Amino acid sequence: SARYPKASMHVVPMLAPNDTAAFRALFASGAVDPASVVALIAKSEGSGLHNDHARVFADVSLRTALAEARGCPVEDLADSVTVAVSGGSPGVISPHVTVVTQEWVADLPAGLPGVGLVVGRGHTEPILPEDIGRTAQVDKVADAVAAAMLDAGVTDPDDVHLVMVKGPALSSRAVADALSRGKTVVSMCWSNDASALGVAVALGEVKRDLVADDRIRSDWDLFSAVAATSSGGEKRGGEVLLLANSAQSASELRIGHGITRDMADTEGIKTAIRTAGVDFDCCLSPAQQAQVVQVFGKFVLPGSDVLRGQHITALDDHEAHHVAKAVGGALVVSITGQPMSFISGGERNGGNPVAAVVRRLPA
Amino acid sequence: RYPKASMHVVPMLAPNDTAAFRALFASGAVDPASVVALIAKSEGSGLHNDHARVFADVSLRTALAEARGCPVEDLADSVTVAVSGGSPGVISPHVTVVTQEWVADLPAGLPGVGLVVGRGHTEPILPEDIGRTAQVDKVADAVAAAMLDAGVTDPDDVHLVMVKGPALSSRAVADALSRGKTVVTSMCWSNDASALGVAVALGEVKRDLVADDRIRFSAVAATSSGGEKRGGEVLLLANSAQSASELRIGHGITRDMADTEGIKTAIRTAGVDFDCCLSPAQQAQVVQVFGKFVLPGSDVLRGQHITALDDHEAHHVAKAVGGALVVSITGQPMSFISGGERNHMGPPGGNPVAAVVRRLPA
Amino acid sequence: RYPKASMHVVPMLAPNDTAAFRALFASGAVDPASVVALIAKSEGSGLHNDHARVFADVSLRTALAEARGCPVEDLADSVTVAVSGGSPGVISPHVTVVTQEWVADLPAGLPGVGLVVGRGHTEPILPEDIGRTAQVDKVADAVAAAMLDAGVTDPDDVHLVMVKGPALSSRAVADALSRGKTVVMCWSNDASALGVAVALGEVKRDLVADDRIRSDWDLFSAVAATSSGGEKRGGEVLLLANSAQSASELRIGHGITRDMADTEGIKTAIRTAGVDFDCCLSPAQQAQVVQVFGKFVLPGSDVLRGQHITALDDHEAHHVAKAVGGALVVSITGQPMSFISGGERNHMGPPGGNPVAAVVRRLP
Amino acid sequence: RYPKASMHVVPMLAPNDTAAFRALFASGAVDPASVVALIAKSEGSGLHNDHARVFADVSLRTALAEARGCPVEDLADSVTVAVSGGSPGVISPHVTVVTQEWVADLPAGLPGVGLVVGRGHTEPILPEDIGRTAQVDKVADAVAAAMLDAGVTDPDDVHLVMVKGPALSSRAVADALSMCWSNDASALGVAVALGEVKRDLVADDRIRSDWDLFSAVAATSSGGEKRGGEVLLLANSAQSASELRIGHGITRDMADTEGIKTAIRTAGVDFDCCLSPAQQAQVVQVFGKFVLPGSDVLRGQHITALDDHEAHHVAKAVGGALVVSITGQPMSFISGGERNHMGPPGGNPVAAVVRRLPA
Repeated sequence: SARYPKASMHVVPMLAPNDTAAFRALFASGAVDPASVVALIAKSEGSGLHNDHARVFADVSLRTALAEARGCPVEDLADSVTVAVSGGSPGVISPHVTVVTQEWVADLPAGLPGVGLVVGRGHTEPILPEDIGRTAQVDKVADAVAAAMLDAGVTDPDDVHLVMVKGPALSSRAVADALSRGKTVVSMCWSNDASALGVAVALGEVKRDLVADDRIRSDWDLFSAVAATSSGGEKRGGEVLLLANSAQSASELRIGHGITRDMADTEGIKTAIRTAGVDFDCCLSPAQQAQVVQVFGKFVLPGSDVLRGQHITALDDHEAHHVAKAVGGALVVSITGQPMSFISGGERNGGNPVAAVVRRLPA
Repeated sequence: RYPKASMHVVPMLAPNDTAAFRALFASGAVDPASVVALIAKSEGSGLHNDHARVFADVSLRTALAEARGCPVEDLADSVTVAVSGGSPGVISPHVTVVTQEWVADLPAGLPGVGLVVGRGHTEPILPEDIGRTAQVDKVADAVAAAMLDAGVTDPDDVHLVMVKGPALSSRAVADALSRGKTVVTSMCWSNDASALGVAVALGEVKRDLVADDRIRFSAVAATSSGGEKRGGEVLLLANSAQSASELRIGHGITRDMADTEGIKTAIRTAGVDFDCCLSPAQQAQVVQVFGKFVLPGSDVLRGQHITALDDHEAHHVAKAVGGALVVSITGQPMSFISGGERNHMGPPGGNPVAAVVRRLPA
Repeated sequence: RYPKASMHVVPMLAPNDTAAFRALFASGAVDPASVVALIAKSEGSGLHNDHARVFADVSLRTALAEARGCPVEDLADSVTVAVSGGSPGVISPHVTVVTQEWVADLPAGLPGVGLVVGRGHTEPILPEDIGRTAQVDKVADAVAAAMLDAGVTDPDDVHLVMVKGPALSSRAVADALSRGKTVVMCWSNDASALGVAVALGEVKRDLVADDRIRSDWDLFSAVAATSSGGEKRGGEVLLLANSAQSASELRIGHGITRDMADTEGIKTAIRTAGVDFDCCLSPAQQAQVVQVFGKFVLPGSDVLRGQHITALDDHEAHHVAKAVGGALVVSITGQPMSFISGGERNHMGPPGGNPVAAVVRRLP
Repeated sequence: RYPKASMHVVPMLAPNDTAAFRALFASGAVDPASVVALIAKSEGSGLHNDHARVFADVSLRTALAEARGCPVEDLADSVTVAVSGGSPGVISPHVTVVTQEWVADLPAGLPGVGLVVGRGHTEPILPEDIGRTAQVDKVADAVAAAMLDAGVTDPDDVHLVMVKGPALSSRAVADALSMCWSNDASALGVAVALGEVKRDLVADDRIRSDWDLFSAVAATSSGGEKRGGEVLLLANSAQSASELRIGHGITRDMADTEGIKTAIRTAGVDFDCCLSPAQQAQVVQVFGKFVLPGSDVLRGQHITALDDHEAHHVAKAVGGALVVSITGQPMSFISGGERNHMGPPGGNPVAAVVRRLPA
């Protein structure tokens, strides 16, 4: 039966948002089966802001290339593949796409140590505009996260190391509708904040019970160590992509996580790499750097403008969003030596999630 | 007579916040008459028209003149004031106050070599000289003079050379036209000529190799330009066996945009014994880092395409990245991170970085 | 006694270029002791942390103090210094030097009404006051005081009210927390504009409450131009009006910019100030216009003449708004040294309408 | 045979919003086979790496090809697609759809002259040709060809010439080893072909330094690697069946509205200083190029427009505010922001297309 999952990740460069050359070659060479693709996680060149059309262009170009390789119309990929493009690739970040596959096999290969990577996906019930940034969004995301854990065959939340949530944002047209029906409305960071909390609820990090509309954009004590949330568009359907480990994984990869303690801290990144399975003290050898397949780091602006006792400009800077990612990228790439890293963030808030996927090889 | 150089790093919350700078003198901690340089990072764009940078300069000069009890004018040959604009990300704006006194006695038990400061001034650099061989020669002479002022003869003991030169203005280019002369094209012509001057003076580049057509390396030049002052200025940081200073300087070369080995080499050759990472005690031995993060020579990094040369905010991002690398090693946000110019100092895609670290008696 | 107000517009090549400013006094053209306001545009970002703006402020204060022969600290209550940062496109950085003296006799043959300046200061505005009803009341009182200082009783004769107020800092929040209080820039600005509206009888005071402050666009002042920052708990009001007993050789007028491409507000300002023209100004008429003070806040919607615009989404929206406002004003007056402020998000004029005021020559 | 050119201006809410564009064809209002140019403004930076601009190009081509029922590859010589990125302030992103049919009969009562469109292609422009005399010559030949395509012999009847050329990449340089230069060379090519600049005056040395050599009507851009230069030319002709006429003017400085007004006036609107609402609606489109000025002195005063880091964006913001303040129409083609051979020192070209109705 569809019994053991085998997830893989292939990281391929993009020279522009619409450069799918090396992405298409992955399928055309028979290296990867397009039907087994479950997620595309990408960095694009551009502003990274709410109206970054270059980000949308990469999304459209990647969907089109994948649909062509699968031989379907693009309109099919819509529920079957998570496509997550984070805009803004400053400094050392090389734009790319991480192609995530998963197949299920009937038998577990021999000699795979410890736990291994597994992917789960889930979808929310429709989130109405009067739900956005409020307790209904939290509950609905939490259910989709529970569903993604179930899809991955994972029951222990401690084995979940990264949860990507894509939700809807408000538009004047959605407001128009709540308004029609007699409803008030709250928008991107509300949605993002509600989603992260949903993750926390579903992973048992925050009791439910503690949730209410008035805690949502406020009580920083309530948090998920592993949520990475974004919003936009109008799709009332929330989407969850969940990366975990399981003892029964056939995958040749393992995931781990850490928490970036402040804006100059490398210990979160290192912890991610270490708990994913690389045994190292302070720095990675070249061989160990190459064990690291991908890093997914979310570099939200810090909660204060005080860093190691000193004033910094990171909250005042008009280019703050761009700088946060520039810094996060420099930190990750200085450790791993790999410019094609998933560095997202730059939203307003001091700890940030980072996850690392590393090779897990048979004995 | 023995030089004793010191450095005091103090924070600035804005370009005109000289509170903690003035306290240094008012507390008797530091003698304002011994100040030979102010090296500062200000908040702002870091571009050619960054008025916040000029504001810090003016505020720092005014505060120093007041502490010395002189008018601000009387300070203009005697102190190098170098403000680099643009303090993205982890860079905390600040001023490094550099002092030097000469003492009659060399304290006992100071290991190896020690920090020494030298300063120099060029003969006037005409607008037809900018970016051309004349600027090179004139900077080289000012660097030689700064070595002589520091009592240093060995160029291998020079670890950082800051040059401030003039840039073209429309009125300068009017003047050269007046006298029947062409101008070169501009801040970066000046900067490139200056770096080469440093190289010539340190024996890094033979002079016969210089001509206007080569002008677009020194491992240790950190050059900038602007204004109209025809007088070039040189600030030189070195070591000497006869230094009374409780500090030592070292340098390295940043190999590419993600490399930390240049920074680490700077710290290590300055005197900190470490393998890969610094302990907290060792991080606190590092008093200041002076890193220049010019954009790289190509858009290929570890075999992959990067956006750093195409980005409209490239100048700001270069410093953001450089700052992140330095501060991730030293834990000290008040670091001197300059740069963001387009890519003649350092090897190709290579950037200079210097570190000043404690040198304590036995 | 009869007020005599004047305005002299001088260029600045940088935020610390006070050359042409100092020449005004050194040439005997203007008496520095009679300066009551400096209204300036500086080069820079125009954002909350625009240090180039502060640099112009400090430079202008220092030059003025030196010309007066006082320490710079004396000019703190006696002169309004208002520097708006951000001079995109056709806007030439400059300082408008506003003077006022009072004379014992009213010259003959001055037509209609004439310019008068008034100033006021608020009682201290605590951080728990910012963006709330207390700020409104305190600004309103300072506006009433400025009218009284100008000798003006009719709000219809008031054509421009500049308010500078405090903004929140973490350190102010800390204080209000310390005393068991909550807190809440645009809040401050919105509360100030409403204060102006209250004091000019444009909005009845019963309509005011903390919940309306930033939400009910129906409450607005046609002539408020508000800003905030720093920590100075003292609000400041500079008020430009006319009066039948003015000895000034200038008159002020105002208009409302109807949308982002509209020139009729600017033209109405110029026309009601006294220039008689149908659609476009001759060169002689353009030179009658001494200064324009236009506030170009972002619009309330992204729909302009039935089409979508990017002005609310643009990361550079603040800068673009001023670029556009400046282009409109300068295309009419031909004078790049115009006071174009704004770029805040959209209580100041009607839905998305923007105030503009014009000062023009009024000759015997 | 008589040309009948038309223009339909439709909004875009995003670079990939082709909804109103597709409705034009689906409603039978416009025949997609008659489309000869798409001239568009997109939201984005307007800089060399503006991918949003490329996105609009791709989206528009794909929509048009779908409406024609061909593969997108077949539009590649038959339709000029020109997207200028950067839509600050009052500029509403949109596409001007330009059609042209040739008809057997010339309608009665069409006053004066009327709009006609011509197109041309250069021979391949090698990278060693870019910014040099070869690019000039090759562009000039393509402009002569576009005139011939439009049936126009009098350069005075040409009011707008858009040239798209290649820019350099490290990979093109590599080959020759075996942007503004390109734009400058192209403008000069236009000038040569329209008789505005004698060809003996051209040399690699004058290109981008002798400002005395200029075209009043060139609007040039570059990018990509396509060695093929493209020319789109808008003119009038006495034998036009078109219900439109084009005119042009020169913007004298950054705050000047007289160039815009001259464009509208010479295109056929009779007005003194300001347009009535009826007259504003006669103006179908304006194509204005707002290159940064040659100096930082404006009406005797210093401006920041050359020093500003956002200069390119601001120039268009200003140009757009001027155009829209006259016409009341946010969907206007405002390009530019390059550093300052499109027009006199300090001067910028602007063209206007206005209604020309039967008697």
